[PDB]
Amino acid sequence: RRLAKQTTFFDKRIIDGITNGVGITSFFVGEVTKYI
Amino acid sequence: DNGFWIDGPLPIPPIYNNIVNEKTGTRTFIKKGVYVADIGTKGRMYRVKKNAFDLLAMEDLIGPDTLNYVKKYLRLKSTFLFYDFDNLISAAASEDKQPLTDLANRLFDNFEKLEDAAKTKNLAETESCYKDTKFLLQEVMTRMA
Amino acid sequence: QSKITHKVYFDISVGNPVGKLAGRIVIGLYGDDVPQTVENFRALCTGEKGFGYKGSTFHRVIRDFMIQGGDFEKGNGTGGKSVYGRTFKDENFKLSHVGPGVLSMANAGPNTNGSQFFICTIKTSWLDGRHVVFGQVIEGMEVVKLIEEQETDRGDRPRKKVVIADCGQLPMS
Amino acid sequence: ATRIDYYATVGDPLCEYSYAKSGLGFCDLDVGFGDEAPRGVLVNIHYTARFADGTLFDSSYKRARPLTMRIGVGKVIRGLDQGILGGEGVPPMRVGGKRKLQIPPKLAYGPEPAGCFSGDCNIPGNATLLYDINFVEIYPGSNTR
Amino acid sequence: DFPWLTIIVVFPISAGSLMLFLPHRGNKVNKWYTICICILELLLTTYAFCYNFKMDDPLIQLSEDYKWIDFFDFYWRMGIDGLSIGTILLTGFITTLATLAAFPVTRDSRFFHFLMLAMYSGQIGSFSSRDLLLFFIMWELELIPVYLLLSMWGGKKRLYSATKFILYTAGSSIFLLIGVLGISLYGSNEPTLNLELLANKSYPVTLEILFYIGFLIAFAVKSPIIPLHTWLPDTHGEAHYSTCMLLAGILLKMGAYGLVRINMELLPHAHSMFSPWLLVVGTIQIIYAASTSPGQRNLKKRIAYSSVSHMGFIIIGISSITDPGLNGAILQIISHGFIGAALFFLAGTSYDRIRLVYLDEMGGMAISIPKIFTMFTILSMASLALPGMSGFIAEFIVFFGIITSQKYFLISKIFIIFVMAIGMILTPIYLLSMLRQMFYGYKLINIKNFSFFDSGPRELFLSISILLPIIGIGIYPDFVLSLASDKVESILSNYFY
Amino acid sequence: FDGSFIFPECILIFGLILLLMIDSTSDQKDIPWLYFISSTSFVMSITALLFRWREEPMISFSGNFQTNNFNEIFQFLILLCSTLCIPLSVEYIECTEMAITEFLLFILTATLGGMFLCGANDLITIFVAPECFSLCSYLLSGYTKKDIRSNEATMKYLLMGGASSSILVHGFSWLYGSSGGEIELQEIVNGLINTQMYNSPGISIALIFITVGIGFKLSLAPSHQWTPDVYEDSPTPVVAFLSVTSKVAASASATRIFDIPFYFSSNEWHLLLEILAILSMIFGNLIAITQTSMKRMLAYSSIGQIGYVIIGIIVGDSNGGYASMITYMLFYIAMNLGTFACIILFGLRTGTDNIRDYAGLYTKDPFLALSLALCLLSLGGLPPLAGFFGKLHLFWCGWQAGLYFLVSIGLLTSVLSIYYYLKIIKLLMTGRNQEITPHMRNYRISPLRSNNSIELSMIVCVIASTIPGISMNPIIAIAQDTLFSF
Repeated sequence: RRLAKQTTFFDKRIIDGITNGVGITSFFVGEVTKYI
Repeated sequence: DNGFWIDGPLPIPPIYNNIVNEKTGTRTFIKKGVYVADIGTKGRMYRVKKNAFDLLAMEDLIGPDTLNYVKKYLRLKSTFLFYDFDNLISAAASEDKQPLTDLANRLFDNFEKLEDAAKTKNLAETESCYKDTKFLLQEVMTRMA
Repeated sequence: QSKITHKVYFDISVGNPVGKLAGRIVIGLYGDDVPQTVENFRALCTGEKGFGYKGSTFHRVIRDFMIQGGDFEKGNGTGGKSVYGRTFKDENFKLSHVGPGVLSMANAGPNTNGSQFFICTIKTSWLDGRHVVFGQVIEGMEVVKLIEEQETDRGDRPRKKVVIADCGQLPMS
Repeated sequence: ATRIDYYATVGDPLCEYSYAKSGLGFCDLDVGFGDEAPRGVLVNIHYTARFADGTLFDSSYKRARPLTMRIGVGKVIRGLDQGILGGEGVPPMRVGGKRKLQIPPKLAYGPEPAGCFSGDCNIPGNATLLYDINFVEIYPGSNTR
Repeated sequence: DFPWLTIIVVFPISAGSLMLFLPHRGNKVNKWYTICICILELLLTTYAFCYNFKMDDPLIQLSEDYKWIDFFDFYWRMGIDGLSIGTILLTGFITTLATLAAFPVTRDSRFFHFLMLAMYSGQIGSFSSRDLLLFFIMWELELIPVYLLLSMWGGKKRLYSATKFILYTAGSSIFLLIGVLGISLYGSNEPTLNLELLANKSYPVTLEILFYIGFLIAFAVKSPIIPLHTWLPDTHGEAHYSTCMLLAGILLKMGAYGLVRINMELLPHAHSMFSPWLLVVGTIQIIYAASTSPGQRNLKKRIAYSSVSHMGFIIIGISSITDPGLNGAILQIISHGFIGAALFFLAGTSYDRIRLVYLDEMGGMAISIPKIFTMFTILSMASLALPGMSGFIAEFIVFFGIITSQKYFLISKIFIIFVMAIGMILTPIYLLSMLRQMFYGYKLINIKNFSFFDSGPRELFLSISILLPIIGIGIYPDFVLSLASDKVESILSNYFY
Repeated sequence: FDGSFIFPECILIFGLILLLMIDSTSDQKDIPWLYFISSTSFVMSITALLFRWREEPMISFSGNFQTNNFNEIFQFLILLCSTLCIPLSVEYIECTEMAITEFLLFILTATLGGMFLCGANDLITIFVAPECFSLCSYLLSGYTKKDIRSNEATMKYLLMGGASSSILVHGFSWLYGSSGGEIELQEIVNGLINTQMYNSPGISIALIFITVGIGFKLSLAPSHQWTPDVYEDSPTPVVAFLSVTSKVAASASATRIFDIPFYFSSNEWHLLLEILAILSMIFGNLIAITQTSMKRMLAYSSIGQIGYVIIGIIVGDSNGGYASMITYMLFYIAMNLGTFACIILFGLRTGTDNIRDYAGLYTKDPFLALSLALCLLSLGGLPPLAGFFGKLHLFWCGWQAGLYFLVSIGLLTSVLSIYYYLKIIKLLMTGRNQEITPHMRNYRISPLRSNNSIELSMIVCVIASTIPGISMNPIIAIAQDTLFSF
């Protein structure tokens, strides 16, 4: 159960983190290059 | 050849200097990949009997609109018989070697005829070839036993 | 065919794939009359130098004439710097274009020879003294015809990129 | 002098120059088949231009396109107009034709270093240029103006 | 002879495009119109599969080629393999039962059932096309309709999951386009797109590995490969049951089937380089997606990760250069199609009945919904690789293809089998954790005042209809092996020499 | 001196005389027949161009106009843009109580300037005809006259467009100087070597100034800041007309003044466009994600689409010709004028152009919502629609020629554009009775004149964004026979 919480952490936070960081970074660069 | 997962061609198992082949090519019922277990000469001698008994008891499977499974079981158990005869001939006593490889040749020519009859969905010729190949299957069964 | 000294090969790949290996072009080199050009050509085998013919193209093809190639920096016929710095001279035009299958090195004019060569196909004996002439094909002239018969374009380039896949010193010498 | 813009070509057929009365070293190699070079239209040519010793400095194959020139109306060098059309009865070019030219400096860019961008020049003084014209076609839609 | 596969593929769209306005402003008319169309299409598919499809010949049957665009050499190549007819029948069955399960939808049901029929055409187009660029067309044609029946139907954060899915799948379909562009242009002289003409080419390894990367990044998200798998637990876990039972039922299998078509028999010498690592990836995938599932409080994300886990056996059978391995991969494609379809169906109906999602809440509901309880238990047993169900024979034939592999050696086979069979300890854990959390128990506040409705006859027929092939394939696997095995040899004949 | 090859253009100016005649006699009593004679002038020019299709690429005037098949195609596309946008502004003018007269003049003469710019050959005409276009553009943008935001917008438009043309014509000046004293592009490259200035810094400066002015006139992402400020203020129909028409005419020029007179430096030139192309593919498709307007994000999406077009500009005529670029400009017209027609109808019925007001259109108008969704999906290109297959042809030519970093970035940004297109399609499919606005709640389709001709061009653009992706082989075959651009 500890291993399951650890693995779903690794999935939701720091490998879904990259997949969601692509979009967060695209939003952020869009707003930046919109206001700069 | 890096230990785990040999790569590249994925080679076939070889044919060790035997005349068990056809001489107009190697053979046609050969299944490409089968895990023939390297048991030992008694184990090969018994597994020949078992696969020949299978091919012998494949009598019920034959019929109209069933020849595909006949061809599949044929080429499978004949591939097992091929590699087992290869290891038996290569580990023979050199006095029963020649009759045994002639037996294997006259058995495998008949397996080739049977595969040619079943792959082409020829039922009557399949059975008419199954007659003498059944004679040969009982012959190898009473030889190994 | 005066004293083939060094056999060497570059194997080509016509068409869309890069590693099809459409035959090979085994050539002999007259390493006694022309030391500079033959030593250059042996070096352009990438043996001791990062720059070399490996990956370069045959950037000009003309029917019933010569197939040029041997530029590796560029692909048009500009970057052809030799091993001797950038560009070296011509040497002792003793022999002639014997006809099909020569390895005359390409230069703009006098005393400006680089990396680029051209494989002759038809008897062009009227390049003597202008371009240094050496080398000869000994296996694969039908591959040269296979290069020649390719449909060219406005720029006299082959429509299919005729790339050299490898270029190594053969064990003859 | 310098700035050859190194482009190693193969060479062209040598032939003797049947000189002209205007000093032009004129040399026909392959006579074209088609319409004559018209005075005043855009014509597509290919060429390799060489200095006295034979070094190449400009070529239309270097940029991989025929050169579109308006001949006759002085948009080009007088050597080019007099070696393409012919003023003193020199035969003009046809389409698909080839021709060698030894342009003298009286017709070429004089004793003037034509083209001097930084320190050194594209052409030196008294160059006595050497052109190898390959007339490829007329421009498909062209005017005499 | 006859344009069979074309009237298979275009018929759902060409019959849902008859709903232009169609002034019947209840869900009844279009619901019955589209289930009738789906039944008609399934029957056309079967009459093509029964009386006009030779199951012994491992070649292209019902072939059909037109000329669409001459510049790309882009045809309308259609064709059926032994490894594609099963996925086509599964598409018919699962999408038909999906539009059956979508009977109670009434929001914009005309648009819903039209997009269902669009998916129904696009999936069979992807499975039946023997042209590379057409495979790309029908890959991206099941991208917008799924988006529209995912963002406006089902799921709390449905918009996030839908945009994540569409952008992930498009960002992988561009890799697929890089692959088809590479093969078509830089494939050989006379550039083509017809896979039948294409499967016997050279493709040197320095270019074959590049094509294999370009196609594996494409198929690594559709059959989720664990570096690139995060779209699924958001997409499935926040979708309606009728869409999710084909998102896992048949949409997940393209990518697994694709790794067989355009990777296994088109780029064999590069698959012989890449399958050793796909094996390690799949073995880690089973454990990873079986250990993340106890991590999920949610009910539906648990089954999404379950699908990520059960795709690992297909990855392994594909990377097993064997007849048993690939036959187990195709059999697991079909088996998990049925299983995941019915499991997502039952989870959606359980959410509709209970209106609770997380397993911390939602205690004992077995007495409330006993029919759902027993069907969920039977299908969890089928997900468990339990004998008598197709999951067992799939997740055993893949093992047998490992242990009878000529590519790999014993030092690796031991590790691979060990890490594979830990998966079947961890899979009991999450499946029976789900069962004991959501069904086994007694909640004192739910005694009689709720008295929820049980599984109606429609939903019971859904679950039973998806169960009976699972049982029938567990007791007789050659309902699925026999339609593929010959073709599998036509794959592996390209591998041994 | 019978220059008949310009008959499809002279028709326009002939019709324009008639326009002023209708402005002369009665001065108020001709609302619909004026638009009628204008549209019939457009279609008469079109059929004259189709009648003069089989002629050779003969240069008519004294070295001033080349009526090639390529320039013929681009003149056909400009006339198609004008003919498909001429029924867009039959109601915008009567909405803002402006004069239909002299708006038809500006549209007709901008079409004329684009038609001449496509076939222009002198550096004079590559200056005069773009300036006919640009001056008519500044007039069309500042036409409502209802506020001060649009007035400052179009004044900044005028200033930056004048600076753009001035940079372009400074580059043309350096062409005319470094090339001896030669203009007339086919003779320009001969001039660069008759004077031996082909390898000179002056001609490199000419290339840089010319491509900067073109990127200004093509709104490529470095030189692009004008379109967002000036397409928000200008009225939507002339936004459509000038965006699409200026970009197709400037693509005709960006083929003409680059392939004919600048091929000798075609290495360096390519890099410039490649940079701009990559930038115009990224930032445009990376800006419109985070834009709350609609005309503004449409302008940025248009920037992205032209960034895809520069892929077909970069590839020559041999290794994948200009047919991909031609058919993509065709689909770009067909699937952007439809989007602008839907944005027009949403703004003649609701009033506003903010994007949050589009939420709820599926309930009020299923046909308009379906048309806008299909047009945006064509622009993004998930299923087999026009823009998808156009991008496919572009990336095919790019891969075949060997532009991998153009094609890969274009595909990344195609996904990036799919995002905001579906963000639009989120709104006009969803609805919750409060996420809609009080500008969407009162839509009022039926309080209208009749079934307009706006809807005719809108459904024509929808069909031409849907089926020409399918029916693409005729378009490819009629675009492949433009091999005479040299």
